[PDB]
Amino acid sequence: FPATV
Amino acid sequence: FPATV
Amino acid sequence: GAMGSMERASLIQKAKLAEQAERYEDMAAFMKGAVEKGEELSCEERNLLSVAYKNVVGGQRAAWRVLSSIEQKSNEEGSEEKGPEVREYREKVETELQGVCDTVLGLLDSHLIKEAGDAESRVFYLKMKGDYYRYLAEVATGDDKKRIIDSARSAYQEAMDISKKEMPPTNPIRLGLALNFSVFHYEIANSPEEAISLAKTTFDEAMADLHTLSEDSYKDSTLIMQLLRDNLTLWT
Amino acid sequence: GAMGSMERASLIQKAKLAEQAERYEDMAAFMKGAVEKGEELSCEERNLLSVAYKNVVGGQRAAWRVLSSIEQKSNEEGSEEKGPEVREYREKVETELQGVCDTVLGLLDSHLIKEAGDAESRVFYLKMKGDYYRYLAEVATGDDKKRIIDSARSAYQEAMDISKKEMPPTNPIRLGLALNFSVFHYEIANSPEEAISLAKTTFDEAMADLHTLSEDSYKDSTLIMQLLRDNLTLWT
Ligand SMILES: COC[C@H]1CC[C@@H]2/C1=C\[C@]1(C)C(=C([C@H](C)CNC(C)=O)C[C@@H]1O)[C@@H](O)[C@H](O)[C@@H]2C
Ligand SMILES: COC[C@H]1CC[C@@H]2/C1=C\[C@]1(C)C(=C([C@H](C)CNC(C)=O)C[C@@H]1O)[C@@H](O)[C@H](O)[C@@H]2C
Ligand SMILES: [Mg+2]
Ligand SMILES: [Mg+2]
Ligand SMILES: [Mg+2]
Ligand SMILES: [Mg+2]
Ligand SMILES: [Mg+2]
Ligand SMILES: [Mg+2]
Repeated sequence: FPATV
Repeated sequence: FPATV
Repeated sequence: GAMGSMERASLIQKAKLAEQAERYEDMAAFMKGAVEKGEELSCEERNLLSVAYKNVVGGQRAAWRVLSSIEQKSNEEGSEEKGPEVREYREKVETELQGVCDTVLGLLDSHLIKEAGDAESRVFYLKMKGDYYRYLAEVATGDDKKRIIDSARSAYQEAMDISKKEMPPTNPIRLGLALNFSVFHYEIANSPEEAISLAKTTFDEAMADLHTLSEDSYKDSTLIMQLLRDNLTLWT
Repeated sequence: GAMGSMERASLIQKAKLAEQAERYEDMAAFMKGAVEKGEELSCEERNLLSVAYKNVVGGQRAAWRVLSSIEQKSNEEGSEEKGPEVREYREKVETELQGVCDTVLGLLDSHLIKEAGDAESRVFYLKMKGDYYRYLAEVATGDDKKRIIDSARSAYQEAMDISKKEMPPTNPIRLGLALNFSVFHYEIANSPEEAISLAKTTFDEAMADLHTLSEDSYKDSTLIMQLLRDNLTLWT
């Protein structure tokens, strides 16, 4: 999965 | 802490 | 609710203790109670709220993904029909996840967003609103799937518009908003080109604003910038 | 209870799904429901029950330890009195932990232990009984602290007596029982010499029985043997 914050 | 199972 | 009898300061104190103890459900319940006292949240308190619910729904999402993958394999050609249990338990986790998202969206709508006038709170809350509609979208299938996606897009877009007018390009909230909206485009809206364009523009404009920052402001910022780069590397 | 309408096989199936998803509270609730169907548990089902509750109470214990350490520092000389919140929240976690231990001890008493006649189930359940009284002892202070400690000791001792009569020295349940009883002696009963003696005797007697095992039985066994050695290295 791509990174989120 | 010591190990338990 | 069940936090109605506890002092606001005590709820904040206990939210910080729960965080230290990695008790994120408790954290979230304390922060919900604090929001329900009706006063605006400070900058640090906003971070407690977002961390709490991010970790709760993050665990639910990770579990949902495990179960959905089992469910999909269970529905392949040549798979033994193992009964309704995998679907049922996936649905159980899904309904609980939806419940938490609805709770967060309800706090933002009653009445965090309407009372947030400073850019750093208004963008923060609208980013959360986009995030929790995005999590709803990750599990959505019925008639309102497109409306859930558009609700996420609309919140992110309002946050984006404010952030570009009112914040520097290196502002961590602006950067994190762009990071997540870019992921929304890639993973939810079937718009990889928009996702890539947004991540690259955001990164480049932040690079060019680093020179204005102190050493510490040069930290969460380059931190999020590295996440933008990580995503671009995954995507290209 | 709330699992009363679900098939036993479905509860077992969902316990395995919850484990895969790292949803240990759910796991534990499914396995409690399975136990409450009133049939004995198989070997694999016993492992599901113990894993579920071990992980639930393990997280509660880790949190309790964080909060208790904060509480103790908060009660040092020169510490600002920060109010009742740390004690309150430690008590909240403690009461929840006690609740889970009481639930497990209730399942063992109604009616897992009384119906367990084979050594591998009887020792397994008595070990769990010792373990959950040990966790109660870790947080106990009042008039019944000594009784809680003796309840743990008594369960472990009955398990030890059966295990030595009925199981080989390399049996993983026998080994894990000895590991945990040794920790009970060191950490709970203020008996480090007994803890060390038990761990060393157990290790040596298992070493001398390895030659009888197949390659696979030579696995969880040497696994637990390494934990005995780890503890001895910590202790000497
Ligand atoms: C609603 O969106 C909240 C997002 C926006 C970006 C960032 C956000 C969340 C938190 C509270 C913050 C993070 C920074 C990146 C943490 N740093 C490190 C690890 O070194 C991660 C936390 O989850 C904050 O510290 C950061 O200032 C801001 C608020
Ligand atoms: C009530 O006490 C249960 C204890 C007794 C020793 C051991 C126990 C628990 C479980 C189910 C088992 C473990 C072994 C060591 C796991 N192996 C690995 C990681 O390589 C750890 C699990 O927590 C089992 O597999 C093992 O067979 C037995 C049952
Ligand atoms: Mg008040
Ligand atoms: Mg559903
Ligand atoms: Mg643009
Ligand atoms: Mg039936
Ligand atoms: Mg108490
Ligand atoms: Mg002896």
